[PDB]
Amino acid sequence: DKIKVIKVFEAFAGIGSQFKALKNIARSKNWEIQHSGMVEWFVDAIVSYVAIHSKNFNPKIERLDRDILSISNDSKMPISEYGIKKINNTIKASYLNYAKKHFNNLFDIKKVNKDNFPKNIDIFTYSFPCQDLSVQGLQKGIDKELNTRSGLLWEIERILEEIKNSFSKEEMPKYLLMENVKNLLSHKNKKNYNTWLKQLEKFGYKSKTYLLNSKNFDNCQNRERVFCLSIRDDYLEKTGFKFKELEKVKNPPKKIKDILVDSSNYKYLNLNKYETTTFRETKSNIISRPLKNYTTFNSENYVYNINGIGPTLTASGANSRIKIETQQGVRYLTPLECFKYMQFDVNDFKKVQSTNLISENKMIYIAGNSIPVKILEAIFNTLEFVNN
DNA sequence: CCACATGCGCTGAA
DNA sequence: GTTCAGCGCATGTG
Ligand SMILES: Nc1ncnc2c1ncn2[C@@H]1O[C@H](CSCC[C@H](N)C(=O)O)[C@@H](O)[C@H]1O
Repeated sequence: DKIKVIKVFEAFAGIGSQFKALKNIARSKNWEIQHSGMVEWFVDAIVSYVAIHSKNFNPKIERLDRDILSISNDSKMPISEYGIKKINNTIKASYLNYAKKHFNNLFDIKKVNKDNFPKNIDIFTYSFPCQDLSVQGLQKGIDKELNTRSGLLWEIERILEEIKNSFSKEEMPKYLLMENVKNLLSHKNKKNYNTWLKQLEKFGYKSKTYLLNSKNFDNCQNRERVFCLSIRDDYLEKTGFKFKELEKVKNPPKKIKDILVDSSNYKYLNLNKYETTTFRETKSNIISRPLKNYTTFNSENYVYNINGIGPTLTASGANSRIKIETQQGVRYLTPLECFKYMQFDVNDFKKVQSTNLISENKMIYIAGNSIPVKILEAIFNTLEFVNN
């Protein structure tokens, strides 16, 4: 029939917001979504990716595949030979083995080359690390010389350069999608970002940059992210694809209240010691009030009203600990609620929870690293493919 | 200079 | 090596 098979390759895959968004819109597009491959080295993300996206996977105690050597328990550092031994002969090893075998996980982007990068990819995503780009962090940036984690962007450059020479034009990925944080468009980062856009044109791609807020895509979260959607020059001509004006999109509001889960056994914060003020609403529809003498870290010092939207969920720190005011008291958004906040489903969260391998704080960590799924649904909805 | 808005962060002690 | 409570300022707009 006219079912189009869509082969997706996810670099820096995390828990697969990209794959989730494609499977969500697939039926409406008459698409069949297929794993071409992925690159993710973070043990908790990989386990969780498998939990969320597997069909009929049955975990068991297994030896770790002998070439699974570049993986990380914290997402920043490679695991030692000893840490690898500790994963060997466990249920967790089976998740890592399954990711390799069934999802074609290549684990470490540095280990990706023209000899293992799949041909004929329809959608190639690269949500590269934001650490050195985020305004919340130290802003070391992405200068090539510095070899930073956000600088792993230049590994994507390497890969494209390599495959350009060995692949036919038609074997090159059809669509590319970058995601990163808003500070990528800062004055200090523009030089590097512009250098990247010029390389993409060098590689035969036509691109558009979008700065999109999750709050405009049916979410109760202020989260501004930069996307660079690219289309291969010739495929643009063959399809007649045109870039949509996604920055003009505004959907109906959603409030924090709309995703909250009722419980009788929540832990409430004792804030009796701290002076406070009326709630105040900013232009963005964040309704918040400060806690005085709480900490010296600004972003930690706010309680949010559930009748507005909330702040960007971060993996760690202040914005991973989102305090909301409810009738029963002030509490943090829970891991379930953080999954819902990134527009994953309750069933997605239950699958990760049921693995019994991911702590509550690690579940928030991987949610905070992710992308709100309906932003991606909106972007992927604009894509065109040539009829079979 | 100011007031305001906002953050897929970092790390050392236990 | 883990883990997370305690910790600040960058990058804006007006
Ligand atoms: N050398 C490397 N190889 C593969 N993955 C890497 C890497 N360095 C960092 N990463 C991963 O890149 C990710 C950036 S966050 C991306 C999250 C993803 N878009 C999602 O849906 O959740 C992190 O999960 C981090 O573990």
